[PDB]
Amino acid sequence: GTFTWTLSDSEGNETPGGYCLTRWMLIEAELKCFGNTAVAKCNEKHDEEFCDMLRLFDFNKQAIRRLKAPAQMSIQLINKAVNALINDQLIMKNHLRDIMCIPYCNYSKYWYLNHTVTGKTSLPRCWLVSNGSYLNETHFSDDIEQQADNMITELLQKEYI
Amino acid sequence: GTFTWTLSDSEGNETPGGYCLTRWMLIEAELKCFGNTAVAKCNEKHDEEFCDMLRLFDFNKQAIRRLKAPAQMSIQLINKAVNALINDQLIMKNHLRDIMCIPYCNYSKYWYLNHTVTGKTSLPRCWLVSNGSYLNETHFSDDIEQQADNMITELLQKEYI
Amino acid sequence: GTFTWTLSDSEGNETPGGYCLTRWMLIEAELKCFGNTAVAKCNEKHDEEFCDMLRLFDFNKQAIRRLKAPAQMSIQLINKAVNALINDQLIMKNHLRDIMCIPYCNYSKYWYLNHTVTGKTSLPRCWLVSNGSYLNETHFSDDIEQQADNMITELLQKEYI
Amino acid sequence: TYKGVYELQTLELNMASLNMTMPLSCTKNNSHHYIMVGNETGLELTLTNTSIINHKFCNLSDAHKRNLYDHALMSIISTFHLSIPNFNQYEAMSCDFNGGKISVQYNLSHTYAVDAAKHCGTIANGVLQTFMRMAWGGSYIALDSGCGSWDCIMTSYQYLIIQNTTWEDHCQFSRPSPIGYLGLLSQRTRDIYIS
Amino acid sequence: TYKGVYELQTLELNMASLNMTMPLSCTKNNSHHYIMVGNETGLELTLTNTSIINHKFCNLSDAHKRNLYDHALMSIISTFHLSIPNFNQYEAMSCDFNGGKISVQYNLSHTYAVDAAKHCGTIANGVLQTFMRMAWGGSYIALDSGCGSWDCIMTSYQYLIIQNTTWEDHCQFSRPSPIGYLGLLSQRTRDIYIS
Amino acid sequence: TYKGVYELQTLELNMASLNMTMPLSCTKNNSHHYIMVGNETGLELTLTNTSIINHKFCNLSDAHKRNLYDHALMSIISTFHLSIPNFNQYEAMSCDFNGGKISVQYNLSHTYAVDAAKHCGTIANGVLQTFMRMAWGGSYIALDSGCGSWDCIMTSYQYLIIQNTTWEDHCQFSRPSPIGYLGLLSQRTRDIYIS
Ligand SMILES: *[C@@H]1O[C@H](CO)[C@@H](O[C@@H]2O[C@H](CO)[C@@H](O[C@@H]3O[C@H](CO[C@H]4O[C@H](CO)[C@@H](O)[C@H](O)[C@@H]4O)[C@@H](O)[C@H](O[C@H]4O[C@H](CO)[C@@H](O)[C@H](O)[C@@H]4O)[C@@H]3O)[C@H](O)[C@H]2NC(C)=O)[C@H](O)[C@H]1NC(C)=O
Ligand SMILES: *[C@@H]1O[C@H](CO)[C@@H](O[C@@H]2O[C@H](CO)[C@@H](O[C@@H]3O[C@H](CO[C@H]4O[C@H](CO)[C@@H](O)[C@H](O)[C@@H]4O)[C@@H](O)[C@H](O[C@H]4O[C@H](CO)[C@@H](O)[C@H](O)[C@@H]4O)[C@@H]3O)[C@H](O)[C@H]2NC(C)=O)[C@H](O)[C@H]1NC(C)=O
Ligand SMILES: *[C@@H]1O[C@H](CO)[C@@H](O[C@@H]2O[C@H](CO)[C@@H](O[C@@H]3O[C@H](CO[C@H]4O[C@H](CO)[C@@H](O)[C@H](O)[C@@H]4O)[C@@H](O)[C@H](O[C@H]4O[C@H](CO)[C@@H](O)[C@H](O)[C@@H]4O)[C@@H]3O)[C@H](O)[C@H]2NC(C)=O)[C@H](O)[C@H]1NC(C)=O
Ligand SMILES: *[C@@H]1O[C@H](CO)[C@@H](O[C@@H]2O[C@H](CO)[C@@H](O[C@@H]3O[C@H](CO)[C@@H](O)[C@H](O)[C@@H]3O)[C@H](O)[C@H]2NC(C)=O)[C@H](O)[C@H]1NC(C)=O
Ligand SMILES: *[C@@H]1O[C@H](CO)[C@@H](O[C@@H]2O[C@H](CO)[C@@H](O[C@@H]3O[C@H](CO)[C@@H](O)[C@H](O)[C@@H]3O)[C@H](O)[C@H]2NC(C)=O)[C@H](O)[C@H]1NC(C)=O
Ligand SMILES: *[C@@H]1O[C@H](CO)[C@@H](O[C@@H]2O[C@H](CO)[C@@H](O[C@@H]3O[C@H](CO)[C@@H](O)[C@H](O)[C@@H]3O)[C@H](O)[C@H]2NC(C)=O)[C@H](O)[C@H]1NC(C)=O
Ligand SMILES: *[C@@H]1O[C@H](CO)[C@@H](O[C@@H]2O[C@H](CO)[C@@H](O)[C@H](O)[C@H]2NC(C)=O)[C@H](O)[C@H]1NC(C)=O
Ligand SMILES: *[C@@H]1O[C@H](CO)[C@@H](O[C@@H]2O[C@H](CO)[C@@H](O)[C@H](O)[C@H]2NC(C)=O)[C@H](O)[C@H]1NC(C)=O
Ligand SMILES: *[C@@H]1O[C@H](CO)[C@@H](O[C@@H]2O[C@H](CO)[C@@H](O)[C@H](O)[C@H]2NC(C)=O)[C@H](O)[C@H]1NC(C)=O
Ligand SMILES: *[C@@H]1O[C@H](CO)[C@@H](O[C@@H]2O[C@H](CO)[C@@H](O)[C@H](O)[C@H]2NC(C)=O)[C@H](O)[C@H]1NC(C)=O
Ligand SMILES: *[C@@H]1O[C@H](CO)[C@@H](O[C@@H]2O[C@H](CO)[C@@H](O)[C@H](O)[C@H]2NC(C)=O)[C@H](O)[C@H]1NC(C)=O
Ligand SMILES: *[C@@H]1O[C@H](CO)[C@@H](O[C@@H]2O[C@H](CO)[C@@H](O)[C@H](O)[C@H]2NC(C)=O)[C@H](O)[C@H]1NC(C)=O
Ligand SMILES: *[C@@H]1O[C@H](CO)[C@@H](O[C@@H]2O[C@H](CO)[C@@H](O)[C@H](O)[C@H]2NC(C)=O)[C@H](O)[C@H]1NC(C)=O
Ligand SMILES: *[C@@H]1O[C@H](CO)[C@@H](O[C@@H]2O[C@H](CO)[C@@H](O)[C@H](O)[C@H]2NC(C)=O)[C@H](O)[C@H]1NC(C)=O
Ligand SMILES: *[C@@H]1O[C@H](CO)[C@@H](O[C@@H]2O[C@H](CO)[C@@H](O)[C@H](O)[C@H]2NC(C)=O)[C@H](O)[C@H]1NC(C)=O
Ligand SMILES: *[C@@H]1O[C@H](CO)[C@@H](O)[C@H](O)[C@H]1NC(C)=O
Ligand SMILES: *[C@@H]1O[C@H](CO)[C@@H](O)[C@H](O)[C@H]1NC(C)=O
Ligand SMILES: *[C@@H]1O[C@H](CO)[C@@H](O)[C@H](O)[C@H]1NC(C)=O
Ligand SMILES: *[C@@H]1O[C@H](CO)[C@@H](O)[C@H](O)[C@H]1NC(C)=O
Ligand SMILES: *[C@@H]1O[C@H](CO)[C@@H](O)[C@H](O)[C@H]1NC(C)=O
Ligand SMILES: *[C@@H]1O[C@H](CO)[C@@H](O)[C@H](O)[C@H]1NC(C)=O
Repeated sequence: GTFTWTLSDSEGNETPGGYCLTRWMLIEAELKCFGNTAVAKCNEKHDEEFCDMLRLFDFNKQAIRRLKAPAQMSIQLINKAVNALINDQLIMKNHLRDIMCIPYCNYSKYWYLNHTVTGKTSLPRCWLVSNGSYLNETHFSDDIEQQADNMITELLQKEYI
Repeated sequence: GTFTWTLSDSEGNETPGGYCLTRWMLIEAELKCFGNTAVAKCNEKHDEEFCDMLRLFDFNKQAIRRLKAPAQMSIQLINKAVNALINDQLIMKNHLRDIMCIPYCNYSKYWYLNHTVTGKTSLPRCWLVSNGSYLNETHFSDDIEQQADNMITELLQKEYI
Repeated sequence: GTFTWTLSDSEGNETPGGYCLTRWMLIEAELKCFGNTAVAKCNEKHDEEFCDMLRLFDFNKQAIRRLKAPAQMSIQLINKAVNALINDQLIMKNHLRDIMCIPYCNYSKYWYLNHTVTGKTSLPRCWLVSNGSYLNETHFSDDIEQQADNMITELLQKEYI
Repeated sequence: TYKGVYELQTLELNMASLNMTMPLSCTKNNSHHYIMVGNETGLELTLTNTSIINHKFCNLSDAHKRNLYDHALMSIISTFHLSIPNFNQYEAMSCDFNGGKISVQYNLSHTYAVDAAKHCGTIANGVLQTFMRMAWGGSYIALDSGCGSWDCIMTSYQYLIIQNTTWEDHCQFSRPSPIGYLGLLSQRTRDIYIS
Repeated sequence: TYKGVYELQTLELNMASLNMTMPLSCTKNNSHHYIMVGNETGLELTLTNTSIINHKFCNLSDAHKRNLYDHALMSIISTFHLSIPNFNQYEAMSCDFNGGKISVQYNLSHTYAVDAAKHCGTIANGVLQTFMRMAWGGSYIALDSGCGSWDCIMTSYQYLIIQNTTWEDHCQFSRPSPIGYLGLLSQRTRDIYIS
Repeated sequence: TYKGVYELQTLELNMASLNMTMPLSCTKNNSHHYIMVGNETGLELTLTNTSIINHKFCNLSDAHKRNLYDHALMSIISTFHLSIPNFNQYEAMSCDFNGGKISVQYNLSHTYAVDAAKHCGTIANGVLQTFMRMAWGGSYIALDSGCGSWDCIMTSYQYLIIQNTTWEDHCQFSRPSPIGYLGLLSQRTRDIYIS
């Protein structure tokens, strides 16, 4: 229903509208909406690069509105917020993968599966890069298929088992 | 059954008695007991202010008994323990909410739901404050109702589905 | 299926072979294999000493192969990796237990349950020590039995409920 | 009740029971704030217009060698000092550790029109932001900025004075709580402008 | 589609919308790299063969007292400086903060055959590894070590120069991103050889 | 078996296989403790009644510039040194880095009746508590306080000596393990009394 990753109480996320990404969050699409069932996973997750970007965007939204005309960012507000908002361990894991020539998240593209009959979508996962380029679908096909199965299980276990 | 958040092995928490808060933990009630099913959630949680207070109380209990007559606390024992015992990220999130005029946890009151027919209760959640006062039930009613639904699901999915 | 705790993408862990510990990971057995269902718990866990050792071994594997002839370890590669790879809070919890005379994990032996008819096993948990010796099965019997029940539930809830 | 059968109930914790392991922050009013350190003793933190130390000297390193102070009280004070954003000395602190007593004074009063105009620095920013973290639930002497919209604050006060005191009931405006100290203790990453 | 009914879809975030709260790293080419700091302003970071500061002096503490600089720009620069592995001065940095301008230069050029042979130190290791963390997604001037097999790198460049600039579109080789700064900011544990 | 069908089984890890990536702590007896650093080399840490360095000098900064030492061995030693609670020099450490050898000695022997009475400080507290973290599973030379009831300890020994050695089987009292080093490395928050 509600989220734990927002700073704002209730206003940060309403239950009935799901959770939407606006035109200033996305680059090409004007609007993308995810069900709260998937977005809510960031309430618990200690992983998923997407969830840190999601928290940074919530922070930016509140920081701007609260500090009318933030003018020049103070830096100290964000430094404290960083310790509160992001998974530092996760940035370091991607840093380790960058070094040692291992595909890693560079926090740009994310991918998700979208059902073609119903509107159900998965939480986005980071699209990895290696040697300056994005990895092909065939390299991370194991995760794409696992994600599809996870979605199928959730669709099947509806109301009761 | 057993807990992962205690330092003590088995003695820290027994299965059959559930988990109780004594008169020195609570201010007005002499005794409040929670089922292990709810308390055990702190075994996994990376959130919930209540779980940090719960860990600090377990630490205090053991620290006192182990160091007979702790006399003047050494400070260095607790400083190491803090890194082991609490969610620093969570304190910083509440710090961020305090600043920027957002309702935040000041670690005093917690609220929970208690079934009126059976003895089932939820894990307590922090009652938030804003502008020196506690928030009304109508401001956090979304979470109160979500908690009620979560409890209903658990009561219904008993033994088998 | 796949793991989140490895650094390597797909190669770090395949789905169909389960996850195996080789003769250079184990001291006495040449080979021990765990189902991915149990090993995958380290994908999520914020606890379990076993999962940190598991991550350190994956790191060592990749670090050696990537840095051909690592010669003398640089130290700085591992220092960054440590922040990315291990649960520091967990080491500190075991440190606290060591001090104050409480049974604690010294990261050597781990125990798990193994079904005698089927091949199912649990994720290993640290065997604790106190006063220079390992604890008896009778001191941690509560956890052994709880683990058995957890395995039973998983065996029973197969395909559908 | 909620959904027919759930009664909303309140739990409130008595954190005074944690006094043998953790220091506990408290508030009495707009100026006085407290830290319980032991079973009988603690620190008093005040905001005033009157200097009590007229020294421009601290000689903290000599005080340390003299070693006539309670290490626990000293540890908490040095925690505070080294947690100050944009940490440096900037003169700022004068002290008196003659005998076994503790008296530490910060020159918040440094502020004059040029530095007042800058706001986000010049000693007072760092000292006041540390004070506010020690004092969770304390009096938000940010005044017009009391709810914290903005993170650079100024107060009317001239000095922050920390002294060794006797624990007596104070805690008139807040619940004893270990959070203030724990906050300062865990927040150890990077928070400087100059170094 | 996957499993009949799942279409794989792509989401990409526009991190420029985060510019009012977080500094954003960017890359233009093999040498120029950028940090957006404000709505209109930021820092330019370059790798060159030409020294622009011929001073062997910085006098950073006097610059700080002079206080004619934007605290946000200065804060980011000092973040960079104090995040350097094996942090020390080693001379290394010269600067110019006359008036309200910022010009900071690191002597990567220090490297000569004996220190080049050591590789894992002697100023350039620490400066270059900090540069690479600020520059996620930037140009991997590790050259033959461009994918990072090894963690000790050397570049052809002689100086790292950081200056106050105007934000204009640059970001030709990378997406604006707060990760670089956040990485340096959160990575505050231990990373020294000498102290 | 448990619940009819579960056999309890034991797994034990061979952490020596981690020697190419992480330093591994070991113990031989009540005095000698070890760190494997490379494939062939490591550090020997001993507790003794005999001083081997009669110098009151270290000149560590000159040793660093001299640069004839293995950076990995030096890095581990400086990790130890800077992890000491209540870190300061207090004289305390003397050293010898002539040529490429390493010999570092801490004056635990400082302790005399007044400082012995204080217990929780005066060099030995900080050095001994760092030693015990490097040495997980080592000999708990806390003596009567061997299980760690109390966190201020004293030993009979006068000096802690760290030297560059050859890796040979030692590890008679413990399993090689990266935990000691990792513990010290990750525990980087605040742990001082004086600063
Ligand atoms: C999280 O935020 C909450 C906000 O509510 C803090 O909780 C307490 O909130 C109350 C206000 O609702 C605070 O004030 C209390 O007022 C009571 C009644 O006040 C009348 O009588 C006094 C007489 O002295 C007049 O001055 C006043 O103007 C009113 O006419 C007092 O009875 C309370 O206790 C006082 O008396 C007892 C002795 O009987 C003393 O021991 C106390 O120290 C005190 O003098 C009190 O003043 C109250 O202070 C807030 N704190 C506490 C502990 O109750 C939470 O504390 C906050 N969380 C944290 C961690 O700070
Ligand atoms: C994670 O990793 C990915 C890797 O793909 C980075 O994403 C971008 O990747 C593309 C390459 O696929 C980068 O390059 C872009 O090329 C486009 C086409 O280039 C042709 O035309 C130019 C003309 O200037 C020639 O120089 C070039 O040789 C080709 O012939 C350009 O159109 C792109 O934008 C340029 O023009 C616009 C104006 O229309 C300017 O505003 C831009 O600044 C730029 O000059 C671009 O050059 C691309 O740079 C990568 N970044 C971005 C933002 O798109 C991800 O960025 C990376 N993640 C992170 C966090 O860095
Ligand atoms: C977590 O805690 C456990 C506690 O059990 C540590 O595990 C090991 O525990 C055993 C004790 O059960 C330690 O001692 C071993 O004793 C064996 C038998 O000892 C007899 O013979 C020796 C002859 O040298 C006599 O001195 C002794 O008094 C007895 O009469 C020895 O065989 C063991 O190995 C020795 O010989 C081999 C060569 O065959 C050498 O390579 C060894 O270095 C050593 O000299 C041993 O001494 C044992 O040391 C503990 N460690 C290990 C590695 O086995 C766990 O280590 C601890 N976890 C961590 C991380 O430390
Ligand atoms: C500071 O913390 C200590 C530890 O939590 C508090 O001491 C405790 O005080 C309670 C009584 O309030 C003791 O409980 C018991 O009470 C019964 C009678 O009611 C008595 O028979 C028992 O012998 C016992 O005293 C508790 O044992 C005691 N704990 C210890 C180990 O001292 C102290 O009250 C707190 N300080 C403040 C100001 O609250
Ligand atoms: C730096 O960040 C700020 C905040 O995210 C960006 O400012 C924002 O700009 C958008 C327009 O691009 C504003 O959205 C609205 O647009 C409609 C018309 O399309 C207009 O009617 C609204 O009044 C509003 O302008 C948004 O409000 C605005 N946010 C604020 C508070 O300024 C800015 O564009 C980013 N900088 C760069 C270079 O991207
Ligand atoms: C320090 O760590 C390294 C890496 O884990 C250990 O080196 C490894 O040694 C094993 C043999 O014990 C090598 O396994 C293989 O053995 C078969 C024959 O049994 C042989 O045909 C293979 O060529 C290979 O040698 C393993 O490859 C090797 N790893 C590397 C990359 O060196 C080393 O033993 C550890 N040191 C200590 C003291 O334990
Ligand atoms: C608020 O704090 C001030 C001190 O800054 C209190 O005034 C003095 O407090 C000291 C210490 O308890 C007493 O010895 C003095 O006698 C008090 N001054 C006077 C004129 O009585 C003040 O009373 C406190 N006030 C509240 C809650 O109103
Ligand atoms: C810090 O040290 C100075 C040293 O000058 C102290 O000032 C006094 O100096 C005169 C000589 O000019 C001596 O005769 C006094 O005995 C010194 N006073 C003391 C207390 O030593 C200054 O007072 C010292 N400050 C602190 C806080 O100890
Ligand atoms: C003495 O206390 C007063 C408050 O009672 C302090 O407040 C300042 O008063 C001056 C003169 O009216 C104003 O111009 C300032 O703007 C007030 N400060 C603030 C933050 O509003 C005063 O600073 C204290 N000390 C001295 C030396 O006057
Ligand atoms: C790569 O960066 C260099 C600078 O290091 C660019 O060369 C100069 O850039 C400055 C600043 O924009 C201009 O004022 C100069 O006029 C440029 N030099 C020349 C000869 O034109 C260089 O153009 C950049 N290149 C790319 C993407 O090819
Ligand atoms: C740092 O301070 C030195 C002080 O010597 C500056 O060098 C100049 O010294 C001569 C005297 O030999 C003075 O007449 C000049 O006025 C000094 N120059 C300046 C700018 O103060 C050196 O330039 C200073 N460096 C920086 C970066 O400020
Ligand atoms: C000037 O730029 C060149 C690159 O165009 C730098 O590169 C070095 O060039 C020398 C002479 O050919 C080689 O021996 C080095 O091996 C090159 N360095 C690297 C990392 O490959 C040169 O360093 C720059 N500065 C100076 C003073 O020459
Ligand atoms: C315990 O450690 C001590 C050293 O502090 C051992 O005694 C000496 O060890 C060195 C180094 O291996 C040898 O060169 C000396 O010859 C040993 N001394 C003597 C008299 O033989 C001691 O043997 C170790 N003991 C155990 C496990 O009992
Ligand atoms: C640290 O530096 C001192 C400098 O005095 C060294 O002491 C010796 O001093 C005499 C002159 O009084 C010189 O002739 C010797 O050559 C110096 N010895 C050395 C090794 O330089 C002291 O020994 C040095 N200590 C260390 C650990 O390097
Ligand atoms: C030399 O070794 C002995 C142990 O064999 C050290 O132990 C101390 O011995 C004295 C004299 O009997 C006792 O008063 C102390 O209480 C012992 N220390 C402890 C912690 O129990 C002795 O310190 C060592 N060094 C010297 C210079 O004597
Ligand atoms: C994947 O491979 C196909 C066939 O070569 C190619 O057309 C497509 O662009 C590739 N996609 C990626 C992301 O590499
Ligand atoms: C909620 O509002 C009612 C009606 O005004 C009031 O009686 C009650 O005290 C309020 N409770 C809180 C916590 O604000
Ligand atoms: C447990 O107790 C039995 C009976 O005394 C003994 O044989 C066995 O070795 C003990 N095991 C452990 C781990 O203490
Ligand atoms: C501070 O400690 C000294 C110890 O010599 C004592 O004399 C003094 O009265 C104490 N201060 C207060 C305010 O109690
Ligand atoms: C840096 O700031 C100063 C402020 O005095 C300004 O004059 C200068 O032009 C700025 N530098 C650049 C490259 O814009
Ligand atoms: C320490 O290194 C030096 C290198 O010059 C070597 O001569 C010495 O023998 C080594 N020390 C030991 C105990 O092996």
